[PDB]
Formats: sequence, C-alpha cells, structure tokens
Amino acid sequence: HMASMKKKGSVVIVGRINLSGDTAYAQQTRGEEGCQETSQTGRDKNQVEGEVQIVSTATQTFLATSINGVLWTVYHGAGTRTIASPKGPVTQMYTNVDKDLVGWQAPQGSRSLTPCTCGSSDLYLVTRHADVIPVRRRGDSRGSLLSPRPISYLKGSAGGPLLCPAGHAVGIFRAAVSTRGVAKAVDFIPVESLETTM
Ligand SMILES: CC(C)(C)OC(=O)N[C@H]1CCCCC/C=C\[C@@H]2C[C@@]2(C(=O)NS(=O)(=O)C2CC2)NC(=O)[C@@H]2C[C@@H](OC(=O)n3cc4cccc(F)c4c3)CN2C1=O
Ligand SMILES: [Zn+2]
Repeated sequence: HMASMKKKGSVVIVGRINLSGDTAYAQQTRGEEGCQETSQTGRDKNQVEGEVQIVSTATQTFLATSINGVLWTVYHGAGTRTIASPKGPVTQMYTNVDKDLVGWQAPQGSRSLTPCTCGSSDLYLVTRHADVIPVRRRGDSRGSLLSPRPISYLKGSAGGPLLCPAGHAVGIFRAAVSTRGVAKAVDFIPVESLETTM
C-alpha cells in the first residue's frame, strides 16, 4: 500500500582504483555500514579522488569511470538510481538502457579520462581488484583477452575502463563473452558511443 512504499537508495562510492602512481591498487573508502547509511540519505561527505570509482548499491558492487566530466557506469548495476554526494542525491544526467549506460555529473575532486583519438587496437582493462589486463581490440565493441580468465575474476568490474597505451579512455566494460565459465573476450561500450550520448 502507498503509505509504506519504499524508495531505492542511491549508488554510493565506496572506494577507488588508484592509478596515480607506478602501481595500480584498490582502496576502500567506506565500509558496509557507512555504505548502507549513505545509500539511504544520499549524503556522502567523503572526498572523491581519481578516475575509477568503486560503487555499490544495497545488493551489488561494480565500477564507475569519469570521462569528460561525467561519471559513467552500467545500467544493469545502477538502474535509474541517484548517486550520493555532499549535497544529497544527484539525478542521472544520462540514461540509456539500450547501451547499458548511465552517467552523473562527475563528483568534485574526481579526475576525468580523455576520450582516445589514437585509433589504436592495443588496449588495457582495469578490474575492481586493480588488475590491468591486456585486451586486443577485435571490433567496435569487442576485445579478446590475451590470457582467458574465469568469469569470477571479472564479476563486479562492469563500469570500469578500457584504456589505450597512452591512458585515454577507449570504452566502458559491459559484459563478458564466456563459455563454460571462462571468459575469452569482453564486450564494451565504445567511447565514441559515450561521446554521441554527450
Ligand atoms: C552480451 C553477451 C555477449 C551475450 O555477453 C553476456 O551477456 N555475458 C554476461 C555474462 C555474465 C557472467 C558474469 C560476467 C562477469 C562480468 C561481467 C562484466 C559484468 C559485470 O561484472 N557485471 S557486475 O557484476 O559488475 C554487475 C553489478 C553490475 N557484466 C555482466 O555481468 C553482464 C550483465 C548482463 O548483460 C546485460 O545486462 N547487458 C545489457 C546490454 C545492453 C547492450 C549490450 C550488451 F552487451 C548488454 C549486456 C549479463 N552480463 C554478462 O556479462
Ligand atoms: Zn589514445
């Protein structure tokens, strides 16, 4: 009944993949209880840093990547949710279920990647565990893993970036191409598709 109808919480930034130095590593910035509270209020006072955030809802955790002043992630993780911010919940600026893509204005303190113009096919996927996995581009939205991985290894990394050698954004990881639980390739939203959305 109407009086007891609930609202979904906000997406909450709970960590980042630190790419600032010579070593990529995951950092947690909020534990489970704080995450739950922040999802409910939508008020996140934490300082945000970096290009790749680790984000959570009540039920899932995944990644989000800042490119050209927008924090992007997958619809299959975020749905239509707001994101928590210092001033309360922030509404999506982009939503496209057909691309599996959503975006919010990039948090103050975040750094954005630049869309790649290199037209190069040697790529690098960054996972939620801060693994940097070489990927050979095989089409507009596909790349092959030079070393195949169990899908367990990739789960929770949707929303993270594929980067070129010079560190530009080439795409956003969307889905694993897998057989018998082994991923040989990845499917990604190309950055040009983001640029068109913008
Ligand atoms: C498309 C194809 C070739 C048939 O393959 C697959 O459908 N494969 C599966 C394999 C699943 C096994 C785990 C794989 C491990 C990691 C996967 C990266 C990941 C993830 O980590 N999510 S998450 O845990 O962070 C989660 C919290 C955010 N995404 C998924 O699971 C996605 C989600 C779902 O797909 C979609 O809803 N759409 C909507 C699309 C719209 C347009 C185009 C698309 F392609 C779209 C794909 C199935 N998914 C796969 O990957
Ligand atoms: Zn580039």
